[PDB]
Amino acid sequence: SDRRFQLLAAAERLFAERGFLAVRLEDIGAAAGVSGPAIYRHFPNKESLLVELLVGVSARLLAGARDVTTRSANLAAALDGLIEFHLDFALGEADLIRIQDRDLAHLPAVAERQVRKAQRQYVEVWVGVLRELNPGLAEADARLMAHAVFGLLNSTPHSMKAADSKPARTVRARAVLRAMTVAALSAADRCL
Amino acid sequence: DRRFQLLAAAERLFAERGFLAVRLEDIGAAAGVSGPAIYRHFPNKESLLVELLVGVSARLLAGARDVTTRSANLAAALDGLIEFHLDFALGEADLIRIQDRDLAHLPAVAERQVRKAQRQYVEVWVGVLRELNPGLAEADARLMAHAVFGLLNSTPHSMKKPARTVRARAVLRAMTVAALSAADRC
Repeated sequence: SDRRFQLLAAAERLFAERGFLAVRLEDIGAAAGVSGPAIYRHFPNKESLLVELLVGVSARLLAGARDVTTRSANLAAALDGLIEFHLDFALGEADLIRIQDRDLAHLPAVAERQVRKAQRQYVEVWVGVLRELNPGLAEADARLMAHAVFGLLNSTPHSMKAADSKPARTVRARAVLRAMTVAALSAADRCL
Repeated sequence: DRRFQLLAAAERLFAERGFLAVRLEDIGAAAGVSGPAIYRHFPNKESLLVELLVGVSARLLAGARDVTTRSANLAAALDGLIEFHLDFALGEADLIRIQDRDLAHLPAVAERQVRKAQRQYVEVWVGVLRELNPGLAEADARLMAHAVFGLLNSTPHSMKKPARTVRARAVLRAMTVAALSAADRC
């Protein structure tokens, strides 16, 4: 059964810690508790794991952002939902942030284009909601604000190690990052 | 001066294509230096990456120290550190991309030097934030500093014009100052 899930979770942890190039498929097997030849029943190579991890996360973030905006009762609730969604992602998946930043170039060209397309469309969901909320907002300003918020929230791999896996650390980090994000978007809004 | 032309080409190409995909001859080509002439200046790609990253990490730390040296009080020191990092993020998007993506491609000795200078840069910010707010835990001050670097270092994604620079400076400064005030009151 979900030996497939155990291999993906090990690949995610090891790619984040050591980087894609330094990690061997059998290291992923080892960490998952899958014997060397058993690994190749699930994945042919390292590249196939990286493709699944990054094509996966980028498509799911885009789908999640669309779901948030679809289910939102008004535009203010849509922006609040997008902030809460990205916050949960940054605190819960710091490993996938680190990998998608540092190892995008190791994807096959087709997978790289898929990931960059899903990233661009995720940004467009935020830009669309920001401009609808602030009819004065230029495209270029909305893009600057959205990228600034992703930069703020996606800092979690630098700030959050094994240490802050305590639930009290997670909720404190979440509250501080949410307050920073909401204040940053308010200041941008009153400056344009 | 050919040494600077090779470094500037290496910076542009490493940012665009990533360290591994770039050849020394490509750097030579872009700089307008013939193949064998390159090796009078740099023995390999690695030596260019070392100079780029040892350089930027030492200059950021020295600039942060200069800001805290010249400041009459801690409020002025934080304002100065924000202005300094903003100038860096708007002027040096290529070095941000490289330092993020390609640190692991340094020789071990250079990697330790760059990670030490990065850690000491973060410690200048953390030191100022904790002196300003003695109630701030180490972990919270580190979270706030990395959040500000993430906000400011978003410039490669948002900035392909002088008019773009002026506008981005005003918006990113307002976002950063408001973010650090909200963190403090939380």
